[PDB]
Amino acid sequence: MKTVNMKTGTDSFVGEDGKPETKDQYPWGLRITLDNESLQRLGLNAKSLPAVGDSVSVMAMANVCSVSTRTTDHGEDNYVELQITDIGLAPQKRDDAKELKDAFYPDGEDD
Amino acid sequence: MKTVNMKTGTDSFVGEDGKPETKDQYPWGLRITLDNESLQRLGLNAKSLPAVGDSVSVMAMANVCSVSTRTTDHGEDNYVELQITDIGLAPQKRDDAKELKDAFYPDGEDD
Amino acid sequence: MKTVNMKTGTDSFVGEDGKPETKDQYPWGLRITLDNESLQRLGLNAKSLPAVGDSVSVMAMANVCSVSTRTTDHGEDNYVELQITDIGLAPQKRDDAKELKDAFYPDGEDD
Amino acid sequence: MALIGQTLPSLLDIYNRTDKNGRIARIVEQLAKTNDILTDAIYVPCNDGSKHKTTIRAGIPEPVWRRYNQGVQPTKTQTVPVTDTTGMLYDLGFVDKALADRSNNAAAFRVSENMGKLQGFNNKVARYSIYGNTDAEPEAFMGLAPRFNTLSTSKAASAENVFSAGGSGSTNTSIWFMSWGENTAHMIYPEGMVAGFQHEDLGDDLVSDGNGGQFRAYRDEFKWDIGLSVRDWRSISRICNIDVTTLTKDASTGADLISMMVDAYYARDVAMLGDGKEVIYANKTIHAWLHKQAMNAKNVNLTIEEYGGKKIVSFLGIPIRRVDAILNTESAVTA
Amino acid sequence: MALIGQTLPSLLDIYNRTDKNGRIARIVEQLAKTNDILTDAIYVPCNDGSKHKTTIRAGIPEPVWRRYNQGVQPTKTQTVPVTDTTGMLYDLGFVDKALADRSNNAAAFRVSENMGKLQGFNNKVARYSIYGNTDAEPEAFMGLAPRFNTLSTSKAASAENVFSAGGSGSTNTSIWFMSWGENTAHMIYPEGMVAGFQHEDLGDDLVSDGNGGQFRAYRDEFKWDIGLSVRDWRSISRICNIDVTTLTKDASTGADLISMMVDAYYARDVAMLGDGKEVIYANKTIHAWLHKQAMNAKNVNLTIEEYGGKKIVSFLGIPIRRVDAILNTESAVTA
Amino acid sequence: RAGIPEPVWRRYNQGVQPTKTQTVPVTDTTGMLYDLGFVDKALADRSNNAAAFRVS
Amino acid sequence: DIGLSVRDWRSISRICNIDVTTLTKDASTGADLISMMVDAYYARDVAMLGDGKEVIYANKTIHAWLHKQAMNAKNVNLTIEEYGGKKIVSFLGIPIRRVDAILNTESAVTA
Repeated sequence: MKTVNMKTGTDSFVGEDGKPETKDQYPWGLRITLDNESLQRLGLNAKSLPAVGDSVSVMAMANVCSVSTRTTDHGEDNYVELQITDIGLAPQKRDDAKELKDAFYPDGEDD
Repeated sequence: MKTVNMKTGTDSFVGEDGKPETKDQYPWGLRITLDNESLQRLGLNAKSLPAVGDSVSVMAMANVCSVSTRTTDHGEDNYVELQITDIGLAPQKRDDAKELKDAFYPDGEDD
Repeated sequence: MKTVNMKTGTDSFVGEDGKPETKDQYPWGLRITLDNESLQRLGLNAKSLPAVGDSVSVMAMANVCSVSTRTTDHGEDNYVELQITDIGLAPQKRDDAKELKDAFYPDGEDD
Repeated sequence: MALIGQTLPSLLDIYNRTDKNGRIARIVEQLAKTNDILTDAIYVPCNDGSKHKTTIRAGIPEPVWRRYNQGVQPTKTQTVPVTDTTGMLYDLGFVDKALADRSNNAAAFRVSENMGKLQGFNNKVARYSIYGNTDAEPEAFMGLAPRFNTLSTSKAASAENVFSAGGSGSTNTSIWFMSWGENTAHMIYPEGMVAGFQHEDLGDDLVSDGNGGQFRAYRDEFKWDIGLSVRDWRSISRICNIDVTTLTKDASTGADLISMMVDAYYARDVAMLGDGKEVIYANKTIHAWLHKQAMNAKNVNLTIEEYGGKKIVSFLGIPIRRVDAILNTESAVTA
Repeated sequence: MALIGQTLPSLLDIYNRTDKNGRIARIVEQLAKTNDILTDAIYVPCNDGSKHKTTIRAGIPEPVWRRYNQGVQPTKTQTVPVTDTTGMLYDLGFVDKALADRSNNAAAFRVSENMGKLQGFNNKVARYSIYGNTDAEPEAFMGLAPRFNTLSTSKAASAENVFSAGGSGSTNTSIWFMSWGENTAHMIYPEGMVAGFQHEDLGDDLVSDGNGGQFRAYRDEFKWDIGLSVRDWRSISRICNIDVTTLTKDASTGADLISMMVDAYYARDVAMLGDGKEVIYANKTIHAWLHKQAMNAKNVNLTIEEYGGKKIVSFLGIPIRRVDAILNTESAVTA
Repeated sequence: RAGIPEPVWRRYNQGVQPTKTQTVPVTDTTGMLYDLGFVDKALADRSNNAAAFRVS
Repeated sequence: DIGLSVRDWRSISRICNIDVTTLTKDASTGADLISMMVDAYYARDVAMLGDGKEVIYANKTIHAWLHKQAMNAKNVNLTIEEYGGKKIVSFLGIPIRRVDAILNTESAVTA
């Protein structure tokens, strides 16, 4: 789980942006209840951060965000209210690490 | 008849072989009973000969091969034990000819 | 299985022509469908290769091909189109051994 | 003329099919402005789902006289299989299920398309009944090619002409003599055009999509499958010739003879004793010309035929049919 | 010239399965090389639409000694939710309506297809029942991995062994045993395989994208959804064992032995009573080896006439069955 | 039968490729043996009762 | 006339050995004995269900050899009074038969 929305890879090179990728994520709605997800395999070192966003098609407002350090396998949780588009995730920043990326949708926790 | 496997043409030019391209004819099996085929139409000049080989996914191991001389329209027959990859055919050789190779599967024959 | 035709010894001897033997495979017909046979076992030295041939009872036309390497036990397969007389096997060549057996068609399988 | 090749019968058909202000949709019916040819022939199922693996005989001597009480020495006979296989062809038809309903009826589109597309299909099957060997398969007939023997066996079907122009893009044709009884083999799964079948219901789909998932439609598919056989070879006989130039030279006189037609009725005959149908094949331009050279003077068309009914064919008294074997081939099969 | 690693049944299959002297099927049928496994489990649907919650608790501390007047303070026991996810998996087959009918009758053909697909399916499901969990979901097991406790809960449920190597992952297999009733959860439809359906329509053909397609076929598929439960971390047992050096040395000798066979059994009961059945799992090889080594115990045995001990299905007794593990994994045990 | 792979998990849409199963024949031949028997029709009756003889 | 049938191979189970001398050291002792029989037994079953029964073959000599070696293994064995064991014809308790196998195949397991 699941196609629509997005899958890995994205990915992560020695230096990457993060605004990509995958629309459809759709531009109308609100929300107040349940879940989301995000993880993957082999990190390398230090600085990283996901994010979100919303509008129609492009720019440029709002956030929720998160931050992590290096480890292999992780996760935070679900979103809040939104304008409506979620270009998210929007990773960053440094390191090297070609490592695949991530995905989202229902979970699914550890035993 | 039929798609998967081989199709014409290659087209066996001046100076090269025709090991290309089929990837893959799969890599597990053995073979001893039924038939195959190979022929085409216009040639140009002199000695040509096909062959076959196989390995695990790439190259290179044993062979079987055959020999023929100049004429238009032909055909020989089958194969003995092989692992599985069959990069064949592998035609040759010299003079100056630039047209059309063959394909394999059921008869065939004449009337 | 069976007599008509041939038998071992042929036997190529040291390193000979291989024309053997006599009686009989007869010279009028045509063939394209079924099976053949050829194999053996106890050898000693070096490079081998058989052949076929035909015309009118003697000389000197047509072949198919075949080639083997150093082992003790082998066998390939069949023919396709023939005139009609089918002398051969015509093995060869270098080094010696002796007692090197053969025995030439038809029926017979393995496994 | 540029964008695609007009994929789908769109509106133009429904306003040209038509009702024209009926009464019922599809004013029964329409005619086909295409040449036609007799097939005809006969069908059999064949072992084993492919090829057919035949027989022949080839050399069976020899009885000896009984001198004294000596009957020494036996003898026996050999054989060898032969035959070839077939080749498949099938096509599908589409319309818009919502538009089969002005006025409401399927019999219009379904039956009309079945009959007409049957005509076109048959046009192609006759198109390749005379050619085809080294291609995407079915089937075979050119195997009478060589002009002398020992490279094959010619002779008995190789009465030939003396010229056969083949300079550039030319030409020549041929005429044929055969028998049937030497069937056409179809795999044990029936021979008819069937189709006949409509696994229709839904649709699915357009040109992907166009980003648009298409809609309900009407599908059908057609399927046809045959394959000639030569139970023997000693039966057919053709000639290369001519072409139109040297036959124009004869009002009825001498440049290219008309005699060899008798050869065709005589190089044949071998059993066959019986047997069934038999026939003679010309195209169309050759037919009327044959008459022009025959009934103006020397020869005599012996009879005419009130045949079967059906109609008239004449001489002798074996029916002659009309084919689309066209007017231009090459040389090669000359002899 | 062909380009691709063959999806769909090329004629090679229909000619290997084949039909000679007729016929219908293969003399019931074709057999052989696929290993066998158990499980053979218990299944349950789980509230709600996924997950399954449940709770367990994390310590219940702590009362303190009252000193006649003062120290008490309210005390509070806590808990935590738990249960996990699952996922579906499936394939589907295709034929060509034509080729499956040449030769005739596809019923036997398709039946062969579904039986083979079944055996491979179960093979895969047991293959991933024990390993995985770090990829694109379903599901999870291995999560007993770490060797010692305090970094996790492991410990008592792991029983464990010694040896292997820290710089060489070769090889030594492993043995499990646990009790059923700590179920396997499934979403609201039947249990396993269930396929079990039929379709006959049109392609679905040539990819990318794919300059057309369109042909009729005869096809279907087999789906499966499952998801194990943990319900409780206990009533489960892991080992590290040999390796084949000592595994051969243990003919009757005692350096690196089978003793853990008892320890694990005794590492269970609280309770936590639940519920009805228990079973021990082996990977073959260790099965027979355990038999052969257990025959020669200098102590409890003596048999009658005669050896060799009528399998193992007891001890003690809790019947044991056989599954397919593997002969190479990793260390991670006792400490 | 030759090999039996493989299924892959669905992600509520992601289904893509079908799979198949294959096989391969093998077989081998047979053989026969037989000589024959003879007696001298006269000696079989000398002394009488040849049925026991041919039974031996 | 005859010809065996593989049909399905997994029913077969074969053992190389000995040569009677290694079985002299185990006359009653337990170093290299014959108990690998058990191994062979547990190397067959899938199933592969069928076909109704099984049977194990001996060459004479090795039969009795197995008897005398078996009645005295350092392990289980009760045998009140007295020996030498109610025939054998068991294990377990699949009946054994006796064959006329040659007493010399040399090694020929791996050349």
